[PDB]
Amino acid sequence: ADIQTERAYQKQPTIFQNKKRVLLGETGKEKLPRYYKNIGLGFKTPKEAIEGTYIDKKCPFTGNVSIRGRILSGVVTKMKMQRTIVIRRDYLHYIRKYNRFEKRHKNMSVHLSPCFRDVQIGDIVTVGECRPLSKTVRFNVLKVTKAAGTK
Amino acid sequence: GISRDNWHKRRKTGGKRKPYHKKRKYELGRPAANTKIGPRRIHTVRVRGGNKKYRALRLDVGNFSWGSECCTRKTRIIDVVYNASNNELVRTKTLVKNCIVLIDSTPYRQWYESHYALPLGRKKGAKLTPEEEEILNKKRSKKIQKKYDERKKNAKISSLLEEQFQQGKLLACIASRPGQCGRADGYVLEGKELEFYLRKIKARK
Amino acid sequence: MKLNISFPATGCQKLIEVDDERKLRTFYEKRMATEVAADALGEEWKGYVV
Amino acid sequence: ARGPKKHLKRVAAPKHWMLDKLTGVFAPRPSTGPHKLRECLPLIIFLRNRLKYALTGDEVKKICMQRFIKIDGKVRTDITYPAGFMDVISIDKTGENFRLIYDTKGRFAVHRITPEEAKYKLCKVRKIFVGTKGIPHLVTHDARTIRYPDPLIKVNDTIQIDLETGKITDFIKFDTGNLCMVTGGANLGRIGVITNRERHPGSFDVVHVKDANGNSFATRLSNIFVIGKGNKPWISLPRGKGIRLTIAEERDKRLAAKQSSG
RNA sequence: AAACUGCGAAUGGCUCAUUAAAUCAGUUAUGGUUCCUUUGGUCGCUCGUACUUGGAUAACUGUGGUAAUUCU
RNA sequence: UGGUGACUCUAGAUAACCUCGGGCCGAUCGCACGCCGGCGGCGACGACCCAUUCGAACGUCUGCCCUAUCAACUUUCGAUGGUAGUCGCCGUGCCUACCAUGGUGACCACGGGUGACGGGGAAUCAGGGUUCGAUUCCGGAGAGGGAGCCUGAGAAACGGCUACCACAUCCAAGGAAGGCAGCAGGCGCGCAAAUU
RNA sequence: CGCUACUACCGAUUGGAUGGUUUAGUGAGGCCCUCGGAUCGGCCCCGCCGGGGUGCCCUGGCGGAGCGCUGA
Repeated sequence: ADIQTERAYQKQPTIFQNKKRVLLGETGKEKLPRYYKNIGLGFKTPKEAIEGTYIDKKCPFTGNVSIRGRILSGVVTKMKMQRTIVIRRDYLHYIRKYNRFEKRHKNMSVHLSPCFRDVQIGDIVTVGECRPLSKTVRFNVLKVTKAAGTK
Repeated sequence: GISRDNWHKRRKTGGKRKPYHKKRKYELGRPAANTKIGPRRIHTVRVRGGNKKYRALRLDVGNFSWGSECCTRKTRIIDVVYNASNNELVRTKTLVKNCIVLIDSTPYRQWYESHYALPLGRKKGAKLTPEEEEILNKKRSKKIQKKYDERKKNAKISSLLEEQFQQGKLLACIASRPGQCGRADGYVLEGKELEFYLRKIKARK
Repeated sequence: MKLNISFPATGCQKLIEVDDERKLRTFYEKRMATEVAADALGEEWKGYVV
Repeated sequence: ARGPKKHLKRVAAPKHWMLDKLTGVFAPRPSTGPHKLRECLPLIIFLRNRLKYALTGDEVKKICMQRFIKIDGKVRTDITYPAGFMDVISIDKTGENFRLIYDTKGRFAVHRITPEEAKYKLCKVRKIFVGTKGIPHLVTHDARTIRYPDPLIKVNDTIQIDLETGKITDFIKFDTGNLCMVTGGANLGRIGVITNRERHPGSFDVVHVKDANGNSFATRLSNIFVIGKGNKPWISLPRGKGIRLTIAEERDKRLAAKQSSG
């Protein structure tokens, strides 16, 4: 679509799109191979990442983000930011005096690559730790599992 | 003498943070190198670890690459025409990374003429200046002539680049950071990137 | 005003008390490293420049 | 703190140095060197606390500055020089060679070796990388860099270094069935055959090891040091062969030894 | 002796005022960085007065200033 | 060429750049002595670079006292995210310019108080707990209060410097010099703590 | 209710002394930037005694009175 929405040109820094090609040797568009990498830890590169046109330098698959550290999960709580969502991690904290637990939660802002189209509120996301991407963001969505009630 | 700490900022919740220590030297920042276009002037900066940064205050010349032809040349930088960050940087003609500049096309024109034996950016009314029709034509044997003829099949240059060569100055993007390395290196704009930046420049002016 | 006067050719120094303003206004308003004719300091100083 | 620290408190010193608590406030801070601060034995602790060749640090300095102490074939005059695992200490004046080898309690034993064994040392290769126009390089736990290693040598293998020349003369691969010692953790100083390596991508691999008496333990891969091909070590082992007796068997052995005297 | 050069003086010692996810603890990461020293490697890998080049400045000698300084 | 779970890694090739505030490629010192102009042994010191060690720095996850007579807070005085840059040793609203309108909160946000440095630990304790931890180990912070730096690998250093604020020393009145929360010691404070 | 003692509270006694917080203005000092250029030094000119180079004044010792360059 309209990839060039910013004031600066948007492109994958590792893909050279200005190679000289003669006109008569054209099959489809002239030349635009798409850069992507397979992240480790058994995660599958989304098909939209391989055959997409979006430009996201913070994408785990087509961007400049290396996933290393903790692999966590959460439920999507808010999706009101650009390429960023807020997930909620619920857990039980043990108070030893009463030998009991209490519900606590942490809100975590994670980068959502546009390769995960159709991500709802309430479905599980597996996020991986990366370098600080902004003031509060340090995790990238690596997998999206749909909610149980989602048809 | 500015700072670069993250603890003077509000927390994610928006609450105020209390500084538990005074500014540290490793959190320091330095004034921006507003790299102008002019006769070369670079001030070496002593940085953490004892290393050196090259704070370019003035640069009139850079190293720019024609990617399709793989022709890298040293070239005078003429003007700053577009800045995606701040339009003011164009008004002050500041060299920063990713700023769009006008570079002299003469070195790439010379390489093209000496490589393809084809004129480029040359007005049809003129009949070449003295002492350069030789490098264009020369006295070559059958082997050299057939080599240049084989090169001629891939010598077509896109119309946008051709028009720029007629005007004598090419559009380029600065890809190095002049305030950190003292250099304004970059690449000539081509293809859809050139189309986008021409559209942006003409929309701005 | 005292004068610490040196002769580098022989490396010899001497401090002389010159308490006459007439002998000293030749040096007033003159900045450092400027040669000035020290004629006023006396007959023996005629032809010297310091 | 600003800049690096230069002191070591006696109580913050590694416990395997077996330093007491009333001798002083400070422990000899190991100098920077081939081995880490907590995985080394400084020369002063070896020459004073283990060998009793000196009574004070002044006498350790007096010995070292006569150039009587060689570590890995080179004379060292730094009394806090960090000597670590597999390092060979040669005192030619007294004609004795030692190899710094862990005890089953995790301590560097005073293990005397023959002068023929003192010619070489085992080194666990920490990394392999290509640099300098295609030249392969190898880095060991001893922190020595070797150019042009054998193409079969990989990370976690063990090489044999001839101390006179410092080049690889043999190597054991990291394979199941090879003898290995443990150089860190709870099982430090134990010797056994590698049984299996469970791999955890993005985390720490765990290696299972079986003693010569049939006891099975496990460590992280970073704590495994291959000693010999098969179950035959390439170095001499201390009096305890890497078999960690339980406290009951230690008590029984001590009582049997005591009752055999008198 | 002095003085120039080098290195250290960023360690240690003291105290607990500040400081409420801040510090800190355990756990990980730096594939997002710097690193004196130590140790090992590399150091004729560059096709373009040498049987050793230049000017200073201390210490030292001598002349001094200020009431006063580890001033000069 | 090798490597990683994973590089936009490592190595290679090409076109060039290559900072006057210009980077490496030794104009150095000792000892022992030699060998039919030459060839040398053992060291000391120094310089890139790459590892290593010692770290430092910055992030991850979880955990902290009392208080609602604190229920909403933050919002370009950057608040949350995006794009480009600047600066920085580097990741990053760290800062800037455009753009979006976000982000946190009764699972207690924000505010306030703390005769609050945190921890290892201490006292007491049937089991459970309660209170304490300035204090010799580890981490942090500070050097009268703030602020700003120079040198250096490393300091926003205070037995370094510069300035202001408070206090204060000598003076020939022009100027000069300060920082014991180092070890002793003094005054003050106090119920309360040692040798110049 | 009357006394006596003690304790909080209300409050313009338009009460006296320190602690902080902040609009407006001013702002030391450091650092950066753009200039500046007191001085100092090199190559040709009233430095012109001297060299393995003889009527080669051309130096490796002295304002070489130089809108002549040049570096600090």
